[PDB]
Amino acid sequence: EITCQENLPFTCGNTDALNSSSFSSDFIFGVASSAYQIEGTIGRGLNIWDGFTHRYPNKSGPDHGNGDTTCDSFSYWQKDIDVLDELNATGYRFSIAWSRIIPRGKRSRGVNEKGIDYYHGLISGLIKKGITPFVTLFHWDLPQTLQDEYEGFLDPQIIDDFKDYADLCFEEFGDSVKYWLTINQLYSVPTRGYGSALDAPGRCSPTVDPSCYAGNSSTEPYIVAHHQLLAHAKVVDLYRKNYTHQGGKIGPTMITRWFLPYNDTDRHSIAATERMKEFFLGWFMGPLTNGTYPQIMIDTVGERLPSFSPEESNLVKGSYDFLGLNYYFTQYAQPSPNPVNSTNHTAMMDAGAKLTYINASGHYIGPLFEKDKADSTDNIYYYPKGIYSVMDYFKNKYYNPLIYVTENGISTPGDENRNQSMLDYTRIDYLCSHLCFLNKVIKEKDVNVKGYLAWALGDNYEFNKGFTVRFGLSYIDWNNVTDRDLKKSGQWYQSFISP
Amino acid sequence: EITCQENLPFTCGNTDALNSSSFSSDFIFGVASSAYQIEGTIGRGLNIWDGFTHRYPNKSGPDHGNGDTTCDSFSYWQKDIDVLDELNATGYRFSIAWSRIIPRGKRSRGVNEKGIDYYHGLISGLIKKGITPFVTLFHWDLPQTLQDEYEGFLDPQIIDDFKDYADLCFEEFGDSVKYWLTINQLYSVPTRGYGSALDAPGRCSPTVDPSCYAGNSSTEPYIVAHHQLLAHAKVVDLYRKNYTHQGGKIGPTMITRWFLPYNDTDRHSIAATERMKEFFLGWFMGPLTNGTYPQIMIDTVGERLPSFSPEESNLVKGSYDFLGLNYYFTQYAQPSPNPVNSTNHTAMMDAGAKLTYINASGHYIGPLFEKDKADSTDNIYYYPKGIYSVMDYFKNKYYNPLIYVTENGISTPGDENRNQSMLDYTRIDYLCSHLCFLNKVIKEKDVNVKGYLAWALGDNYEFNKGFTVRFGLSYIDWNNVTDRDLKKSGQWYQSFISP
Ligand SMILES: *[C@@H]1O[C@H](CO)[C@@H](O[C@@H]2O[C@H](CO)[C@@H](O[C@@H]3O[C@H](CO[C@H]4O[C@H](CO)[C@@H](O)[C@H](O)[C@@H]4O)[C@@H](O)[C@H](O[C@H]4O[C@H](CO)[C@@H](O)[C@H](O)[C@@H]4O)[C@@H]3O[C@@H]3OC[C@@H](O)[C@H](O)[C@H]3O)[C@H](O)[C@H]2NC(C)=O)[C@H](O[C@@H]2O[C@@H](C)[C@@H](O)[C@@H](O)[C@@H]2O)[C@H]1NC(C)=O
Ligand SMILES: *[C@@H]1O[C@H](CO)[C@@H](O[C@@H]2O[C@H](CO)[C@@H](O[C@@H]3O[C@H](CO[C@H]4O[C@H](CO)[C@@H](O)[C@H](O)[C@@H]4O)[C@@H](O)[C@H](O[C@H]4O[C@H](CO)[C@@H](O)[C@H](O)[C@@H]4O)[C@@H]3O[C@@H]3OC[C@@H](O)[C@H](O)[C@H]3O)[C@H](O)[C@H]2NC(C)=O)[C@H](O[C@@H]2O[C@@H](C)[C@@H](O)[C@@H](O)[C@@H]2O)[C@H]1NC(C)=O
Ligand SMILES: *[C@@H]1O[C@H](CO)[C@@H](O[C@@H]2O[C@H](CO)[C@@H](O[C@@H]3O[C@H](CO)[C@@H](O)[C@H](O)[C@@H]3O[C@@H]3OC[C@@H](O)[C@H](O)[C@H]3O)[C@H](O)[C@H]2NC(C)=O)[C@H](O[C@@H]2O[C@@H](C)[C@@H](O)[C@@H](O)[C@@H]2O)[C@H]1NC(C)=O
Ligand SMILES: *[C@@H]1O[C@H](CO)[C@@H](O[C@@H]2O[C@H](CO)[C@@H](O[C@@H]3O[C@H](CO)[C@@H](O)[C@H](O)[C@@H]3O[C@@H]3OC[C@@H](O)[C@H](O)[C@H]3O)[C@H](O)[C@H]2NC(C)=O)[C@H](O[C@@H]2O[C@@H](C)[C@@H](O)[C@@H](O)[C@@H]2O)[C@H]1NC(C)=O
Ligand SMILES: *[C@@H]1O[C@H](CO)[C@@H](O[C@@H]2O[C@H](CO)[C@@H](O)[C@H](O)[C@H]2NC(C)=O)[C@H](O)[C@H]1NC(C)=O
Ligand SMILES: *[C@@H]1O[C@H](CO)[C@@H](O[C@@H]2O[C@H](CO)[C@@H](O)[C@H](O)[C@H]2NC(C)=O)[C@H](O)[C@H]1NC(C)=O
Ligand SMILES: *[C@@H]1O[C@H](CO)[C@@H](O)[C@H](O)[C@H]1NC(C)=O
Ligand SMILES: *[C@@H]1O[C@H](CO)[C@@H](O)[C@H](O)[C@H]1NC(C)=O
Ligand SMILES: *[C@@H]1O[C@H](CO)[C@@H](O)[C@H](O)[C@H]1NC(C)=O
Ligand SMILES: *[C@@H]1O[C@H](CO)[C@@H](O)[C@H](O)[C@H]1NC(C)=O
Ligand SMILES: *[C@@H]1O[C@H](CO)[C@@H](O)[C@H](O)[C@H]1NC(C)=O
Ligand SMILES: *[C@@H]1O[C@H](CO)[C@@H](O)[C@H](O)[C@H]1NC(C)=O
Ligand SMILES: *[C@@H]1O[C@H](CO)[C@@H](O)[C@H](O)[C@H]1NC(C)=O
Ligand SMILES: *[C@@H]1O[C@H](CO)[C@@H](O)[C@H](O)[C@H]1NC(C)=O
Ligand SMILES: *[C@@H]1O[C@H](CO)[C@@H](O)[C@H](O)[C@H]1NC(C)=O
Ligand SMILES: *[C@@H]1O[C@H](CO)[C@@H](O)[C@H](O)[C@H]1NC(C)=O
Ligand SMILES: *[C@@H]1O[C@H](CO)[C@@H](O)[C@H](O)[C@H]1NC(C)=O
Ligand SMILES: *[C@@H]1O[C@H](CO)[C@@H](O)[C@H](O)[C@H]1NC(C)=O
Ligand SMILES: OC[C@@H]1[C@@H](O)[C@H](O)[C@@H](O)c2nnnn21
Ligand SMILES: OC[C@@H]1[C@@H](O)[C@H](O)[C@@H](O)c2nnnn21
Ligand SMILES: [Zn+2]
Repeated sequence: EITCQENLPFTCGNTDALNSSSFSSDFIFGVASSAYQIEGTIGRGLNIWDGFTHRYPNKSGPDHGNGDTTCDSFSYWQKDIDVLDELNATGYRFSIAWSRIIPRGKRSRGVNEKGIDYYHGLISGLIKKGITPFVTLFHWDLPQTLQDEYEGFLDPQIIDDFKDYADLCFEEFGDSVKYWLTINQLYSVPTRGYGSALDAPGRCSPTVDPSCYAGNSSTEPYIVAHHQLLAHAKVVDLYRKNYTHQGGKIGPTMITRWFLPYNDTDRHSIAATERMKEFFLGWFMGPLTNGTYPQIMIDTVGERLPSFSPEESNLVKGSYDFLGLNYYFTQYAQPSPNPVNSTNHTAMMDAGAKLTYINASGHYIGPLFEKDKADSTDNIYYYPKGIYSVMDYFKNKYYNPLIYVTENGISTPGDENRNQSMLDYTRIDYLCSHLCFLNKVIKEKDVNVKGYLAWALGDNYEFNKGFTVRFGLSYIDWNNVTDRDLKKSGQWYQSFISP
Repeated sequence: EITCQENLPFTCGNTDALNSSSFSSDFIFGVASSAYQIEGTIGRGLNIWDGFTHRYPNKSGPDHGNGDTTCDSFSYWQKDIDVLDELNATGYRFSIAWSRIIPRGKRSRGVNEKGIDYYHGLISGLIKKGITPFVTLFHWDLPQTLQDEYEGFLDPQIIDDFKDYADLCFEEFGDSVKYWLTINQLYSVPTRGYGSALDAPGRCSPTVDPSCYAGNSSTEPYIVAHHQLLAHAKVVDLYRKNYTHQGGKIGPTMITRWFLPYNDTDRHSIAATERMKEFFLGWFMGPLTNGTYPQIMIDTVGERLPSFSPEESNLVKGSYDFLGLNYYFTQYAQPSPNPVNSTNHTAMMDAGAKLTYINASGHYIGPLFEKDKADSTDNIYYYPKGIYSVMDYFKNKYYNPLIYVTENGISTPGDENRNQSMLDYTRIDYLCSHLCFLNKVIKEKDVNVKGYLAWALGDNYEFNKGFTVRFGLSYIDWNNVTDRDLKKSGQWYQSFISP
């Protein structure tokens, strides 16, 4: 019988009590990254994260930091491999920058052979060290030209441009890559990119954020989400019909959260919590497992929710061999009004829920996850049991999928000096506490989870935060980015992997 | 009788001997800038100077510097006005960033109202201080989307997109702006952007520079130059047919140089020198005054030289109310082979001339203009009499045009500390020596020159050099860019203007 801790102090950092041998022998352990966050702009075209961070510098991070040079994994990809080799990792999730291999967006405009060679060398070097690549096609870095020609995922033209890009990736790299992810965290661009405008491309309703160049927070998240699903599904059909000889697997990435009632004896809070599961997870998982959006979304969102044609429904339903599930935290849910006629209405309001980390009796859900120095009541807190609840729910609600946990991690402040930053015991505690619950749900619920990739390999440009926070299991000095030095957490993870 | 010095020491920094009263009362004096170099990316889309400096950082400058933030004239435009007001300048040449007012390139995709407001406020503030704007529509910063859709000026699609952009500028700003420049230095993009790939977009033949993403140095300069001429001319026709009510004037900008024979008693060197005038100046001035390219270009360049249709010839011929002539230096010319079959052939080789600053008897043409620390034999030297020779030649060869000198200036090294940088006596000497000769050619040759705008208002991002050189008459601290402090040269120019 497995017992896992939910509150500090944690004791799961002792590899005598929790280690890779606690899991099945075939289980994959590694780390994750994304191309905008680590490579730098050298050698690639420009994408909407370049555009957004340059046009709206105060949304790039408090430091106005961006991905221009970052940790220079363009130059230092071998040093990334060396971290993975030091860890004895068996998996690495990275993304391909579309703008590196097709700078002009549309494949017929030509490819960047040198860009293709960069990924070929990375892939070869990973395989040579026994590391299985998990490759994300699209981690948000859409070529700027596509955004400017047709507003990117706002238009159905994205579908064919994404498909041609993916086809190029399968053709060039699929002989060696056997695990593909389509779109990172389906929820994120619709809501953050086209709802709140926290993220590229930065569209919203005028009264939501007067800085947005265009948009409609009430409608565009749904359009974008629908096109993401169709683009994803077209790519999965291409993969499975034209690249079956490669013997690989493909899936989307979901951002997952658990949700608990703000007040667990209040029917209204309980209802809000179930609405959140449908609006946050089901928005994408309903289409992926059934070809339709959740009924509560159909009912609430009304004419703002696009329909799938019968052909589209069939394409989207079942369009995965596995799911990449990212998990960071859990929220309490309580009712909230949905003012659809308000000029500042957003799609996120349609769930009719307000989300917190503190429940009605004042209980904070778990340890600190992210401090917000401008407003401490907005701090995020984590909840290790949430990974168990999420995986259990996916097995039960969504037809017992094959799952890889494709991100899980925690930041530490960029104001810490190097010594404090390397003594990242808070990261050991976060990682180990989640891994305890992940082992527990695999054993107790028989969820088909076959790997775990912690966020992040190294310190990088963090979307929305610049270099003001660090997520790496290895430290990078921003004054000289060559080295990636294992932190206490990297050292711990090394021992967890090879106890 | 006016006597001007050609060699150090100069004595023209004494405003008792040379000042604005030396010129006609209506003569305009000021300074110049360009949008990529001064504004920063905040509030605008991305352009090919963003793209080029990010994809090829070692071509942006030795420091890998770029225009991301630069002197932040987006924020500090009023401080630019204050410099001009301190100088008692009567003119200011600046450029409009296409990506600031139409981030998506094509006007039908929408305009950036806030971008338009930025130029409205600058224009209003200049006029309120009695400063005449001279506005460049296109100082090289093409929206990246246009380069990625159709390779920008490589394709005839540029013509209509440039025309719609210019129409927007005339409509929004032409009530107040009465002097417009179309394309900065017609020679520069074809040769540097598509020939040597020193400049955005960075296209060339593979063996010229293996880093270029695509191109053909032998053909593309001519295509690009031809499209620039047609785009320019379409804009001038639009201006003169649809905006005649505004009572303004429009013209192109030329980069001018003088050329002297490397050996002035060698017929081959003399012939190379005349070929250089045709290939460097006539490439554009032949079309602008006659609707045709120079005969030597027709003969040499052959099938690589595009033809104008009769309609196009008519559009281009006479397509200026004035010429903006930029002038920095003069070269000696000697014969050089033109290996048209070589894989590394460039359009610049077609002139059949090698250019130097030292003549056959070892004479350096004038004082140091730019030191090249990697190779001192490649230092540039200036030649004050060259501005007299250029203006004289334009009057005689090109039908007595109205001229404004739209750039003239010199750098000092970015390795100098602030005190050395502020004691920029070398810049006083360069500026005054050219102004002496400019007054001399107006008086002796009756060239219709009506203003002079020194490069640059302030220190900025220098194309190809980053922040490793400074051109300003006012100093900017890169650690805190708010202030623009008049250097010795700015102080001198203040006294020259108001002696
Ligand atoms: C899994 O996918 C299944 C589909 O493959 C989902 O089942 C569908 O659920 C639909 C409701 O979402 C249901 O459609 C309704 O059909 C009513 C019946 O119509 C038939 O007879 C009519 C009946 O009187 C007639 O007009 C029709 O022409 C048909 O003959 C019908 O009115 C409903 O429409 C109203 O409601 C929808 C909102 O739901 C409005 O958009 C619409 O304007 C109208 O006001 C609805 O019809 C659907 O209307 C929209 C149109 O685009 C659709 O094509 C039309 O179908 C549908 O019958 C079933 N299909 C079957 C095959 O069962 C299933 O839904 C879950 O399970 C069903 C039983 C129900 O409980 C749903 O609430 C649950 O979500 C999906 N499962 C999951 C878990 O999502
Ligand atoms: C100012 O613009 C003026 C034009 O508005 C320039 O004058 C033109 O100069 C052209 C040479 O560049 C000259 O064209 C030549 O015409 C020859 C005569 O053709 C007529 O009779 C033929 C004659 O036997 C016949 O085939 C034709 O159909 C006509 O009836 C002719 O062969 C020349 O073509 C050969 O040379 C050109 C290269 O120059 C090759 O490209 C071509 O394949 C061929 O091998 C040339 O014909 C032109 O050929 C190219 C085609 O695209 C053109 O349309 C065709 O015209 C033309 O006659 C005159 N036009 C007139 C009205 O004078 C003027 O040029 C300068 O002055 C002229 C006198 C001459 O000295 C030029 O060298 C000077 O540059 C321009 N001024 C300046 C300063 O540039
Ligand atoms: C978790 O949710 C539960 C269920 O909603 C909360 O319990 C409910 O709390 C209500 C107050 O928020 C109680 O109603 C009040 O009852 C007294 C007694 O008559 C009355 O004077 C109040 O006016 C009020 O009555 C309501 O007035 C509005 C009407 O529309 C409604 O019909 C009336 O009920 C309600 O009785 C109680 N329900 C139950 C089943 O206990 C619970 O609130 C916490 O516990 C309750 C017992 C009370 O001590 C609250 O102070 C305390 O907040 C909530 N838990 C938390 C921690 O918020
Ligand atoms: C400026 O250009 C002028 C004109 O080209 C240079 O003067 C010419 O310089 C040539 C040498 O580069 C002289 O030719 C040589 O003459 C001696 C006497 O016969 C002979 O032994 C050489 O072989 C050579 O002769 C040529 O050989 C190649 C044949 O194809 C050609 O037909 C022969 O002429 C040439 O006489 C002279 N021309 C004139 C009109 O003086 C001039 O060069 C400078 O001055 C000349 C006089 C000489 O002192 C050169 O050393 C010196 O460089 C050049 N000025 C400079 C500074 O380069
Ligand atoms: C968001 O786009 C929607 C749909 O075009 C706009 O909502 C409509 O508002 C128009 C004008 O009020 C109404 O006539 C329709 O009834 C509404 N349709 C629905 C589906 O709500 C909405 O105003 C736009 N929001 C913004 C801020 O522009
Ligand atoms: C530059 O483009 C030109 C024109 O397409 C190429 O020149 C031709 O070379 C082809 C193959 O040799 C020849 O058949 C033609 O005779 C040439 N045409 C002319 C106008 O020269 C040239 O090879 C390309 N250069 C590069 C480096 O690609
Ligand atoms: C691994 O952890 C398991 C408990 O899950 C323990 O039985 C085993 O001894 C540990 N392995 C090592 C080498 O410590
Ligand atoms: C941030 O920048 C935008 C311009 O993009 C401006 O609208 C906003 O007020 C600035 N934010 C703050 C907090 O100053
Ligand atoms: C498969 O590849 C062929 C050949 O390139 C293509 O034409 C066919 O339409 C593709 N199939 C997809 C997505 O099924
Ligand atoms: C608009 O929403 C903001 C936050 O979503 C809120 O502060 C404000 O009350 C809302 N305004 C109206 C008019 O509803
Ligand atoms: C930068 O870091 C690398 C790796 O430690 C080191 O080899 C190189 O000397 C360092 N350079 C400087 C300037 O610190
Ligand atoms: C690598 O992991 C494998 C599999 O558990 C183990 O046999 C090997 O000893 C480990 N290597 C190191 C250096 O830890
Ligand atoms: C201006 O220079 C002229 C010579 O060009 C001289 O006559 C005049 O005195 C000078 N003006 C002043 C105020 O020094
Ligand atoms: C500069 O960068 C390019 C890649 O854009 C590379 O080809 C070239 O060798 C580098 N230059 C030097 C001098 O190292
Ligand atoms: C003039 O403006 C009209 C109306 O917008 C336009 O349709 C006409 O073609 C334009 N003319 C040019 C460049 O002459
Ligand atoms: C190519 O040109 C370069 C410089 O233009 C020169 O060094 C070289 O000799 C040329 N090569 C050939 C094969 O002509
Ligand atoms: C930056 O320069 C401006 C102008 O001199 C000054 O007001 C401001 O205090 C300076 N800030 C710093 C941090 O130096
Ligand atoms: C400005 O220049 C005008 C025109 O020459 C002159 O009358 C006025 O005194 C000058 N102002 C200053 C402050 O120099
Ligand atoms: O914020 C940490 C990380 C980001 O760095 C990843 O790019 C993104 O996929 C994500 N989503 N949720 N949390 N994360
Ligand atoms: O190098 C100094 C300046 C550049 O800063 C200008 O942008 C450009 O128009 C130019 N051309 N020649 N010299 N210059
Ligand atoms: Zn940048």
